[PDB]
Amino acid sequence: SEVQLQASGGGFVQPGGSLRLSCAASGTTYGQTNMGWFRQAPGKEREFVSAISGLQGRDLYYADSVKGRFTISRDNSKNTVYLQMNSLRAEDTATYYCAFHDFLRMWEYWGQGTQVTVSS
Amino acid sequence: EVQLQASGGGFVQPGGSLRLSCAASGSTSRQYDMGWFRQAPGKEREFVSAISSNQDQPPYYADSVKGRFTISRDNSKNTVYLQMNSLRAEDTATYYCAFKQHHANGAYWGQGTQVTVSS
Ligand SMILES: C=C(C)[C@@H]1CCC(C)=C[C@H]1c1c(O)cc(CCCCC)cc1O
Repeated sequence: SEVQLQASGGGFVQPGGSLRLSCAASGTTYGQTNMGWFRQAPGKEREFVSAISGLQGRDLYYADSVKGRFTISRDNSKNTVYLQMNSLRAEDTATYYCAFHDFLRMWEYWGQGTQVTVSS
Repeated sequence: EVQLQASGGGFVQPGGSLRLSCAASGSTSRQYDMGWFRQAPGKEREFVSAISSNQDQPPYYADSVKGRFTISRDNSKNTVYLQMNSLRAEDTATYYCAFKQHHANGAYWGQGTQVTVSS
């Protein structure tokens, strides 16, 4: 019928801090594993942070602004994907949303947004 | 309601080039993604490329087309272009344009365009 995304993570850190987000897809996913995160910074257009597809992590995508600092990964034991956010910067402050890209339904499911605040 | 109109596509010899275009009209906000999917016989819709109205955002290419396809936007016209170079027989498929505002969960699905590369 519908997909459900259970997200975890978020917090308040200082510049250079580190946080991990997680997202677990369930429901009638039909085995699709097209996952990612987008963020919504105050006053900006949404920015798709990272995407991954397949059990083997093809079509790996990172926004330029997070390359080298963010890593998306899967642990297939859980159908859980993770976003490791290292060396966080002030401009990373945003609401972060896990996304599930449904290419049967042509539908982007969103997790519950989670605030990440990076400030001195 | 959003409506999509595609153009381009057809038959090419291997190593040849094609240009697809897709123009979104209507309720399209200014904040949206557009891109291309392709579907070969007996296969699912496969992601090809996408581009955002956010120009801090670099375009996204599937591994299977990186280096050969180039997506670009005419914000003027709410129209995106896919420059498909060095086409191989494996690129043969119905290619579909797709559109999704940034605020929406449901994408709009465009009308398919045959791309056949052969011999
Ligand atoms: C309209 C496109 C391309 C599709 C349509 C179908 C679905 C389920 C989602 C859309 C989509 C994005 O909306 C955004 C991305 C990632 C970022 C792209 C550009 C940086 C992938 C992505 O499949």
